[PDB]
Amino acid sequence: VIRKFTKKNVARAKKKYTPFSKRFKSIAAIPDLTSLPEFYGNRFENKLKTTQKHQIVETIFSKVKKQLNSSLPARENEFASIYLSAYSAIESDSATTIYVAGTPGVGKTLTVREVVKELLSSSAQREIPDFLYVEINGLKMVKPTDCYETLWNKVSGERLTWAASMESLEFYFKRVPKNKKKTIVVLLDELDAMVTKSQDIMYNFFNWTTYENAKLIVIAVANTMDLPERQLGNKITSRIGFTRIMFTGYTHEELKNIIDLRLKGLNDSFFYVDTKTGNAILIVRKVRLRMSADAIEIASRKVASVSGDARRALKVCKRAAEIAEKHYMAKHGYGYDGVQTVHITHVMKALNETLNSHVITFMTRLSFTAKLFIYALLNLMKKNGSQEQELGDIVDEIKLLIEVNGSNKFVMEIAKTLFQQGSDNISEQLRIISWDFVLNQLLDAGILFKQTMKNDRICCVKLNISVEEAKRAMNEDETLRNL
Amino acid sequence: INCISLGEPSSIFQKIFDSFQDLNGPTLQIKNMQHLQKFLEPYTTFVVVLDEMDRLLHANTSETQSVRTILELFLLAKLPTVSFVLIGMANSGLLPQTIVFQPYTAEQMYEIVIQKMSSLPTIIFQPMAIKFAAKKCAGNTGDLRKLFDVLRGS
Amino acid sequence: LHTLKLIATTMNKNIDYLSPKVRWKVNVPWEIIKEISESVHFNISDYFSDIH
Amino acid sequence: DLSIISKYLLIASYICSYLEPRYDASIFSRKTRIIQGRAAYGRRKKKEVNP
Amino acid sequence: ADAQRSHYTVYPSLPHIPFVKLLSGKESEVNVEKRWELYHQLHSHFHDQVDHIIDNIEADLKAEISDLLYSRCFNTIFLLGSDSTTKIELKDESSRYNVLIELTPKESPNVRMMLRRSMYKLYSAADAEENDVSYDLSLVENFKRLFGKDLAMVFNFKDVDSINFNTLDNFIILLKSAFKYDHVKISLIFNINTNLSNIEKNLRQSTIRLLKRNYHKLDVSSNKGFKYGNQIFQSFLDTVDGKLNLSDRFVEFILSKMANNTNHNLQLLTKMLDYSLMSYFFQNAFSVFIDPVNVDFLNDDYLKILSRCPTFMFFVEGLIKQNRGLEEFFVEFLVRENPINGHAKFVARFLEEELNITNFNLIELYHNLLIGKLDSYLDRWSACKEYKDRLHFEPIDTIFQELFTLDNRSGLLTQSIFPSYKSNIEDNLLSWEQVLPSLSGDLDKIMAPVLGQLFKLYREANMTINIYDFYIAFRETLPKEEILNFIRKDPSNTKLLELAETPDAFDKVALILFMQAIFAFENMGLIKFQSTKSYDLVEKCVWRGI
DNA sequence: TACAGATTTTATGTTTAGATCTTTTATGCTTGCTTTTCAAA
DNA sequence: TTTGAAAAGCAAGCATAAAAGATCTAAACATAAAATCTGTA
Ligand SMILES: Nc1ncnc2c1ncn2[C@@H]1O[C@H](COP(=O)(O)OP(=O)(O)OP(=O)(O)O)[C@@H](O)[C@H]1O
Ligand SMILES: [Mg+2]
Repeated sequence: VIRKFTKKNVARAKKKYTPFSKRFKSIAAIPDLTSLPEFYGNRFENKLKTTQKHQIVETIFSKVKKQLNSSLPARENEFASIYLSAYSAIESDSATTIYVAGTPGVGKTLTVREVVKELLSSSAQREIPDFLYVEINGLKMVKPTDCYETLWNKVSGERLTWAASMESLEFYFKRVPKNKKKTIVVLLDELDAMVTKSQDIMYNFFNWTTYENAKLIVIAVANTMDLPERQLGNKITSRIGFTRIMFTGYTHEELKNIIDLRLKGLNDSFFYVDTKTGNAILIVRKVRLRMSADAIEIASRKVASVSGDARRALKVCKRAAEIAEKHYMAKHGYGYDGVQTVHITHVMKALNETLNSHVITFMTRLSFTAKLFIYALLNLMKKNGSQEQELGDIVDEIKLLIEVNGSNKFVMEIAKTLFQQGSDNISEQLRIISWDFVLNQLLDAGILFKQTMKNDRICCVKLNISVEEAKRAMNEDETLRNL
Repeated sequence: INCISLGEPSSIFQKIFDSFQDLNGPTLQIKNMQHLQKFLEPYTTFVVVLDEMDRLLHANTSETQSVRTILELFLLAKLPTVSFVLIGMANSGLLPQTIVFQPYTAEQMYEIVIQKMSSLPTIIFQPMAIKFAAKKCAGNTGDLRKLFDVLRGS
Repeated sequence: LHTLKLIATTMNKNIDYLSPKVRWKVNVPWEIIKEISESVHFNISDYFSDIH
Repeated sequence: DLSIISKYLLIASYICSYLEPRYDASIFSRKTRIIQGRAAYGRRKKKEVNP
Repeated sequence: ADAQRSHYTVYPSLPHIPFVKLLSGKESEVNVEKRWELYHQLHSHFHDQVDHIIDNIEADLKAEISDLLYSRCFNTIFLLGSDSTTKIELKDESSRYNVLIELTPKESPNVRMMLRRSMYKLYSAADAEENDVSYDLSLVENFKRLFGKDLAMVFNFKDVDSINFNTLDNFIILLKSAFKYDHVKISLIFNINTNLSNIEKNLRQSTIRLLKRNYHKLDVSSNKGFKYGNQIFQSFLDTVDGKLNLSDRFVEFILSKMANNTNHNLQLLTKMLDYSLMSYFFQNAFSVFIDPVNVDFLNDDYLKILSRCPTFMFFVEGLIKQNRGLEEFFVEFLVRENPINGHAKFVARFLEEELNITNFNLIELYHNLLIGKLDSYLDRWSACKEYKDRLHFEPIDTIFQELFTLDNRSGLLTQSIFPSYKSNIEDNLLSWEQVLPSLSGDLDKIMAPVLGQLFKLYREANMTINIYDFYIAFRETLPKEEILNFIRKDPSNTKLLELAETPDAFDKVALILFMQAIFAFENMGLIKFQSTKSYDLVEKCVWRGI
């Protein structure tokens, strides 16, 4: 047959369509699912392995940088609340929802994972019954319904399509008796990412916690405390509940304790450093490593002022150690193959490059034509105050600025280059040389905005950057500030 | 039957059939009004309780096609030679009977709480605490779930 | 005449012909209406001679 | 090969498109007034641009 | 309720011809039956000839299109005055494949859809005669590799005067790229309904210069040279020859209506001829005497009706100036030929064959023969000067020939097929006593129907009407005491009596009757509300007689 | 029971019909001023 | 034959309707691999 179009790259999974409600004849026909070899969890790692032919030189700051990587001193009350709710709901065989919200990097996922680890340790001591832990991250899903595919695959071991998985989970949570079940603890991380238009997924996940036979713990980690009030309906907000756990950004003393806990064994300690290569061994010269308490304190105070984000504090300390290690390796010439201190200067330089703006020094290093464009644009904003200027007006005002300051030395040397490219055989041009080039360059830089128009004269252009930093970059130039 | 936990709102008739027919017999394929109407004709009362009946509306389309399935079910629970009694619960001459469930008051919430904890040997709350929790949780448009989380958090 | 696009309307697709909001305009140039008026001996140029 | 009704409708549509409706009674009105009534005076000034 | 649904099917419970009994209901049913059967013989003898004529029209159109089509540029054909309803068939000639690709303006929203539909049609036909492909012009490039044959595409653009000419121009420029492939030849057919000059100014000048390299014009309207309408009129003349005659008013009406229609006046001509035949066989009780077998069934009613004939009136008045015998006279004097149709056919075949006068209409020739001005019709050619005495004819005003005639005096043909629709609506609104009979008797004489009163006050008001002032003007004409007496004359309804007891009853009744009529006027299209959320002023949209 | 074939389910791509919202331009009412033909002296 | 004066026309101003189209979505139209039903061998 002759097709009207073709779909030649269809990749379909081997997922069955029949839900769990048709797996046995009756409710009484359902066996004990705990004594089943595929329920409740009853190969790629070696492809990224090779043989090492050299000996990596780990310098003395490499252990500091390794210990400062992201891979519970400040979360006691949050840990205790989450653990007590989960322990009470597991040991009494009930279903509940715990809500956790906070800004990035305040220890939400780490605290919930530690709670789950301690509950698994308590279930290994036969103090609470066994449970299955499932982690669903909404930003790791391709489609939002794939969470239905994930959770059911973690429960039964089957692979169904998402609608059949949703019916299977509904039948499982509602109809299967508690004597044939295991408790499930589900972490719904990045809860805002699973919010869709119809909000059926959110309703189903929080409504399964209201069923009497469910034995389901849903720990929902969010980014805002008012997500059910802003984005969800009244039905899902009623099911989530009034009790919500806020993870506040860290104060500077807790960030100080976090950084000291990552460096408890390294700070104020001695290393055997081999001066031939640079390789350092933690307990040939005996060198003491030190990072200043003033440096850690000022980085922690800065980070707690900004966000209270532990990732940022660890990254600022790691960047300071990297800067100091770069200077040390440069001054000794070591390569990769008596007191070494990472100081408050390195911490301030790590804190400054994140706060430095390149926009002004980008604009001060442009050519004369791009600066002339920006200067004429600012002149037109001063003349009429419209904040959007047509490109033809910019052309006319560039021409005006050339013919008005014609007695200037630099302008009377630049005019032949601008309008004829220094050639007698080239006619006088309506645009300057490199007009399109500097227009497109300022558009790709994000300095400029241009409307989608086909007439080149009446097309409007807007500053995307702030006006005063453009004026500062214009007054930096010698020629433009004199005319 | 919970309507949100179905794949599509058009399959609910089939779901009703998979809620009724014996598994040893022939499992038929059902689309709409007519096949269910033909199936219940030889029969015995069929009670269906449909939680969230409003999400049976199609959120897309228009006013003509969003009220297709609900009107079809209301017509199929109204005509003779069947025994189909339909209960639908949504959130806030053949039109259905309506009972509005009302938000609970403080005394109602109190009586619900002492009735629920009457199975317990002792009561580890002061009754004034339950009364204060009920009067703060009731207000206007109250939910008993909020009172349950307040007491559990206490 | 509307089918041949010799006259046109404000709306081009899904046209409510009976709507009072729908207004109509001619869609022919002056030379076409000149040749048409010459085919029926109607003096259309007399109607525009005194106005500009 | 257009019809006579179609031709006169096209001519009338061209007139309706390119003449202002306030002046039409000063061109087309020709009936005898039983009732006292003042016809339109007509346009005063010519247009500068051919409409 | 079925009145509130969009649509519903009714299978109504049931517990033999549509002709009724004439002669004041003293006609016999067997004469009704043979009236029905005679109408069907005349209708069938007309429509078999009409069907043969229509098949001949499409046959010679196909022949002329194929002759102009097959006897590095396009082969362009402009079918002028084409309704795009002609089925073009290409030849079957070996070592080359001929594809007809039909494109409509609905099928042409842009050039990409035009090319995709054309290439799908090309690949479908080439697969249907004797691996998937991309539906673009490279299939035209690779056609000889994929099918082993040369390619001839004929593009038939249906209803060109409705297409976007920018899209059509770009599609033709796109099709120009296939000229370099050495095995492809392209023909374009444009079905034009306005004029060639209109489509000239809607295309680019380079596209015109491309189309000018090889193009032909083919004019096929519905009455190109009058040759096809003359056949339909002559077949109608032959089906009533010696049986019925045409008045000059009927032929004049036919010519006037065919002048008002451009593309579809052949079917319009057939439509009024069949409706006139229907009206005669439904109206005239004497149509049974169309058959000369039924003449023995005369009655006193037949002789009483046929005595009121103006030609027989003049004949007996001339006899007095100078029943059984009347029966024999009526039998004997309806036999003769009435040779106007034979003479019209003789003049038509004399002008068409001998003088080669081919741009003549038979209908105006028959009109001039009916009014006796065949010389005044013939002297417009300056070629039959030597035969004016040869083709001279004068009609014989035979008696009771109006009992067997097709004539337009009642305006039944005007009311049925071409009514003054808007004028009839306005006349019925303004003068409702010609609608409603003049038979709650006190109120029906003293107060008009509300729609008619509303239209009377509507007609004498300005372009912009304030509806409060309009409602006061409507209220001043209604009688108060008679309305209050009429509203209290239903004692079973107590809410009516309670509302009539209120002192503001007449204002409320007037407002209710006013608002119902105002919404009726808005639904009919007479009035237009200014704003959506004001509803305080209306504009008249409709004036009577214009 | 196994199994080839037919249909369903799930899943996605293609094209047309129509809705909504924004932006710019026509247009209708207000009000004051100048010209003009028509019903009485 | 005048009169004059009330209707008609001009024009600036301004609120507002509407034309045009950018952006988008529903629905009709279309394809397809895996699973599931289905009638026999
Ligand atoms: N109390 C802590 N003690 C030690 N390290 C911590 C602590 N809190 C956070 N960190 C460090 O910061 C990292 C970020 O924490 P986590 O992943 O829990 O953040 P989060 O609140 O879930 O953030 P996001 O919303 O971006 O996912 C941890 O992996 C860990 O390295
Ligand atoms: Mg996290």
